[PDB]
Amino acid sequence: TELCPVYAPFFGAIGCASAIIFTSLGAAYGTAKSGVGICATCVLRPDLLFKNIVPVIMAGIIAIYGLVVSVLVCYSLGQKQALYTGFIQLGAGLSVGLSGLAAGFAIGIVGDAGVRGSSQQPRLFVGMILILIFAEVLGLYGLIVALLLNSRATQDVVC
Amino acid sequence: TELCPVYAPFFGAIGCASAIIFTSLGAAYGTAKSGVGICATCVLRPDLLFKNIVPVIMAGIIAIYGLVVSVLVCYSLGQKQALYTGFIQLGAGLSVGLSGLAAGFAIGIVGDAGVRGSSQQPRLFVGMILILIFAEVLGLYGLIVALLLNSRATQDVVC
Amino acid sequence: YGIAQYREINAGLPTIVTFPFMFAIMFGDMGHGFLMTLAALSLVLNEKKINKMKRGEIFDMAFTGRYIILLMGVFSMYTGFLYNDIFSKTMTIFKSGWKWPDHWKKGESITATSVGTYPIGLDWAWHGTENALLFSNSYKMKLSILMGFIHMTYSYFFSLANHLYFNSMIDIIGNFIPGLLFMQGIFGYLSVCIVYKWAVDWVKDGKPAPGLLNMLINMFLSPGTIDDELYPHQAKVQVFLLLMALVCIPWLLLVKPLHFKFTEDFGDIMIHQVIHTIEFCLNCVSHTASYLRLWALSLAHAQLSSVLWTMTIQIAFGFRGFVGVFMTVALFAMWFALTCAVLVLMEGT
Amino acid sequence: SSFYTVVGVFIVVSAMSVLFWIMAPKNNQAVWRSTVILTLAMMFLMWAITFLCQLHPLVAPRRSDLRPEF
Amino acid sequence: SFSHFLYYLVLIVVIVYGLYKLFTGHGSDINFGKFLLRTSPYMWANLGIALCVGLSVVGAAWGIFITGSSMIGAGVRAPRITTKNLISIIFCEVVAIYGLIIAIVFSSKLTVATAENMYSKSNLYTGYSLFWAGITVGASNLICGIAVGITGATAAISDAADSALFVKILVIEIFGSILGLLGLIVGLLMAGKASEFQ
Amino acid sequence: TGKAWCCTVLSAFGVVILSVIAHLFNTNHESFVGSINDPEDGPAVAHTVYLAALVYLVFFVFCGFQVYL
Amino acid sequence: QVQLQESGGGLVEIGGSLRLSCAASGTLFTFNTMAWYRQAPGKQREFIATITSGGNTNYADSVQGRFTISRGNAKNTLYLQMNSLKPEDTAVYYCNARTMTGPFDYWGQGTQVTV
Amino acid sequence: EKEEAIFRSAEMALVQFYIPQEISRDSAYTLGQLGLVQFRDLNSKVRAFQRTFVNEIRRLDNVERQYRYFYSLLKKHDIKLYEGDTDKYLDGSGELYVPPSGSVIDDYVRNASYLEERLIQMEDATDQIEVQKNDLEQYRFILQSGD
Repeated sequence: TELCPVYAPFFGAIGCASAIIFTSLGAAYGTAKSGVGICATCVLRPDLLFKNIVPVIMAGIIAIYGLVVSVLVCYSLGQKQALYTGFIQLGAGLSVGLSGLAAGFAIGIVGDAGVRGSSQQPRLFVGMILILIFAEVLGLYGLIVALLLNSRATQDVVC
Repeated sequence: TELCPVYAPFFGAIGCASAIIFTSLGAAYGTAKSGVGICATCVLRPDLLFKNIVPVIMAGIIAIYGLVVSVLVCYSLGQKQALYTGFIQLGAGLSVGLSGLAAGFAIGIVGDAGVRGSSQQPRLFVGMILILIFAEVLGLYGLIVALLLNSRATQDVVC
Repeated sequence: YGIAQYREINAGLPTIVTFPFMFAIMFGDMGHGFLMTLAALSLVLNEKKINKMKRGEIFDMAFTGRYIILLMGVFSMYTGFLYNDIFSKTMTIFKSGWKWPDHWKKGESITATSVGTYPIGLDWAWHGTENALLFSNSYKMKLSILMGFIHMTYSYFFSLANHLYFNSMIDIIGNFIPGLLFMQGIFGYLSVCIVYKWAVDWVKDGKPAPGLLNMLINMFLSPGTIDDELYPHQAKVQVFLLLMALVCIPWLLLVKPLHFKFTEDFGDIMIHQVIHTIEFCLNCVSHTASYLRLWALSLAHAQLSSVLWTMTIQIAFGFRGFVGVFMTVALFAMWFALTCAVLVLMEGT
Repeated sequence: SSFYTVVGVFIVVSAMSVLFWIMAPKNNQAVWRSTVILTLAMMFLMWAITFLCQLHPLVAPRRSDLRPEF
Repeated sequence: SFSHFLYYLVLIVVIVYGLYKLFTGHGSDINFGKFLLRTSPYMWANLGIALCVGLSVVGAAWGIFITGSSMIGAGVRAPRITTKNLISIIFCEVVAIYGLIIAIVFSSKLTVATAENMYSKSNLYTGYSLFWAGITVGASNLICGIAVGITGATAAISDAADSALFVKILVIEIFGSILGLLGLIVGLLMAGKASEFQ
Repeated sequence: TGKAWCCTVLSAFGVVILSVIAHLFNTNHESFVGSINDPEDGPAVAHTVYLAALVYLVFFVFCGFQVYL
Repeated sequence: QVQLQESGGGLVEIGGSLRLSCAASGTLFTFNTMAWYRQAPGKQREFIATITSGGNTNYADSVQGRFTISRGNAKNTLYLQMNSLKPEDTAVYYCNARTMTGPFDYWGQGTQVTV
Repeated sequence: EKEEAIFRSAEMALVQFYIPQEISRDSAYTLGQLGLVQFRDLNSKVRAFQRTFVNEIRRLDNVERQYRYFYSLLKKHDIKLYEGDTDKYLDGSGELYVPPSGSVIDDYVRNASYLEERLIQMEDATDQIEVQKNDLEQYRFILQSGD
């Protein structure tokens, strides 16, 4: 019947919102798990405190991926738009959100262990950083798919 | 189909209420966990209570983010409005609301552990503040998305 | 990573250039490249002084890396120039190869026509272009695969340099030769195809531009069949190369164990070879795929840069008077802080 | 310009390299002979790929926001 | 538990509603076919692409923290572990690459159809095809990440005891990682014949 | 002492970057005033940006002295 | 906000050929339908031609085979060309762009032609 | 002439040493000053406490115990030891220098033993006073409390 029904913006609005919501939950969990690890170990080894905050900033990075996708998606919203544009930016929201959520959980769990181990086997720090970064990109792979879908959102659309 | 059906304000009211509800649950949990930690440790060390109280203040700020978005949405409610405005300010409500909930959990846990540990390692206090700032901005990201969406709720809308 | 075997090829020398260059190809931006270069220069020029004093745990790691940071800095400039990007703005050095229409109205959509080819790097006509991503992603993904294939090919030939030096001919005939044919027969062919497709003017010559994903997949899942022709006799070559890849499998699997059998320790040689065979074959596709990371990291780095400017500098130009001055002065400090803290330290790491 | 550009550059940069191979200094010889030769090779390829990508583009740039005065 | 009570409540109401419609002679009202035949195919396609990378990333992340936490714990008295056992993380991370790759391929199919052909035979086929093709790749990658991760943690614990054991256990991770390829191969097959939205 | 260095170098970049941007606006360079969405007046923007450069120049010489002494 | 502009108008010699050009800006999607209308003094608006996004064309009988309507290369650009003109063709001419459903129906300011 | 051992490893040679027992200790100091040779373990089969120089090892090991004890006494107080003189024997250059004579090593052993005997009694006698000082201070605080 029609390509541009009145409810089409709903998928855009929820896609835009879910991008930051799920990513924020992931970053919060990553900060919480590693934060207790830092507080736990620094009681006896305060000198390495600032070396051990890395899991926290890496968790912080994930939240920024959620923000930029949400901003890039938001600028596409409009009253009259096709279902095509509606769903394609829902896909962008889900893919980054569900990716950042997983990356946040992993950084929290492995950062917790790494911070404790690093306090008494100093060679172990480089091992931690190598593992954490391979967890970080799992958020980035979500961002890339979101960017690809969003690049197509308004191309050649008739309405 | 009409652009401005009679149920359109519903998603506005849900968005308006949701902004403050979820944000209050986040701030409540952050206050509770921090409060137990403060009361548990300051029995032996009363001299530092007014230094250790910061996590409660930090959690308290999150409620303010929900308030301003809720008020800004509230003054855009009307009897006759486009369904597009309803979805947009529903998204504004959820994004800040559930980001505040996420930030609330983060502040509560690291706030408790940091206060618990700081009482017997004075160098750790600066570490607690540094981590709490990363937790704090997770709420701020939600606010920025909410204000962007809200600004887009009523421009270039026909009814 | 490990201590090298006595007088095998030292991995150090190839690492000197390829490590910072494989970093630069991701971290491509003249702006962030300069800031990193300047940081290393301040560190290396003082090395006489810094070497003598006591150093912190993290600072000692940085000082130990001063030359490798410097080298990866200057490469970041060069590849940033080819990407034609400085702080997320393009540089209009040479005349563009694209020409826009001669008239249009305020807000009217337009399409360009080609005039030539840019001499160095991406043509600046692509900036702000509403279909830019479809060109950048086409370009960078193919660049990623080509760099990965060449890097693996070059590295693999050091295996030959070891076998010859230790006078081990069975390793040549059993391992190196079958591995070479299997690796180049598939992914060398793919590399030749994508670099060949750029040389043909499909629009002028009136033939449809073929799909590279399709022909790669169909070469295995529907051999001997073609959707769109890339060159003469394509079907004959594809089936031959498929058969060449297949025969190398049992050749790689058997010959070395059998040679030892002709001179129950032979059981261990058999087990080792099959483990080596299965690992090598699946690693061949897995490793080649992994090089897409070079494109992914670059695209993410570009977008963060663009958004940061759009959110924290482009605002300032909307204001006037002494409030405008104050807004400008404040926003720059925010922009520079985020640029240095995130887009250099974190992204660079 | 056409494909004969890249093979033209390939010849000169290759010729430049083999000249340095034999002319290289004797102190730290292996380091010089490796890094100079291999940096030219790897540095050349990115230009060649980036130039070659733009000989016969299949899609032209489009935009909607451009002041007619430009 | 309360959640089980919800499940049985939902089961009962569905049964009652079905029986009710059946006896009153309106059994054809609950027409699953017409729902499946009338919803927009863009929903199926985009939902498939999203869940494909989404579930693949969940699998890789779950695999990594299974392996990483044990590897770090084992490394405390045997730091030699940290540099050689990295390969187990590699086998987990590549599972995300396959998810990304399929997203590249499928994204090319998302052209925009004209209204006259929106619900035609070909467009519907592509919609269902991309949806299920996405799910198998995503679900297979999710399962693969767990299995490789559990084996990777086991390898690190064993390597710390005797270096000779790692090479023997490593074989099991290879068998585990093959499930990634098979998921990818079936994904490409069932999607390969679909045409872009006309 | 270290306290002065960061304010020095941040200002030093401020002087050069702001002034270069100001020049491009004053020149009506296409990459800065070409879009329909760009500001409408080159030299008007150039003036205020140019003043912002002067502000950072004051901070540069101020801190340059404090780190020199 | 969306807006449109005509161009190419003005007076012309009897029997001469002429072209009118039109564009629309400020919307992300391609318009389903675009059309031309005319109005002589003392009369209501008269239909002339319309063209779909798929390139289908329809014309008024009075200008059948005399006028031709086509879309440009870029989105939301439109052209009209008349191979000969006569006094009964003199009028102001308007562009129109439409959406398949709803109130989104835009009209241009118009331009004059005379013999 | 020396080979450029960066493309492949340097070529290594295995060399046997026969040293008379008289010159043994003096010679081994030179090889340490050379900083150039990596030794093999010729008798890994014999148990640790059965190797021939175990008694010598024990002797210096007991001195190091005492030096750790003295360093603890310093660190217990604010006292700080004299830093530096890192280069007095070697610039790391491998120049030949003469080792301490056996009588000097004997003196270190004798001196270290003598110092432990003194400081043990001195430290223990000290903290007995500190306890009494601490005890009386607490007692006084009660009497100074208000009615």
